[PDB]
Amino acid sequence: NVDFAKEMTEFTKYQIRMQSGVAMLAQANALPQLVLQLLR
Amino acid sequence: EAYFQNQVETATPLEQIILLYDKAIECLERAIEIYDQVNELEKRKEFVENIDRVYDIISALKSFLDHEKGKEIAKNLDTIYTIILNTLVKVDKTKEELQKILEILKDLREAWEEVKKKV
Repeated sequence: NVDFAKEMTEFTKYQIRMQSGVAMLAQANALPQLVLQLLR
Repeated sequence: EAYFQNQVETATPLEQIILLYDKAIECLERAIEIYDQVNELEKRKEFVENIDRVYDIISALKSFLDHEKGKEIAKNLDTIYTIILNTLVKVDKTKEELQKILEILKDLREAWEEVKKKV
């Protein structure tokens, strides 16, 4: 499993590097107050 | 190093995602550092606090996933986060497991960073 995730990541990091624009739509949707709380 | 929480209000949406990784990696590093010391009362308190934060952050990052426009990046991300989340709640999770999570979070954070400097 974590080995699986690990294998994924070796690929996925390339997806992000290579599809920047979609990486951002994917992930950069943070609500600012949540981030502030998680960063205490 | 500057207090992370203080950087939110000068952070782009992408810098906010990285700050969350930075924090998750720092907490995960601490939990690994004290994993063997958990027979001390305080060290076990600290350890669980830190696994909880790593969980809370990783579960936040999953909840921010846009599956509509995120496409396959979204789906893979969701898949990696779910494995992390599922490991982190294991009763019998091991030091090495946490190390590999740490390795993943760092590889992913560096990706995010590469995207940052292209922007």
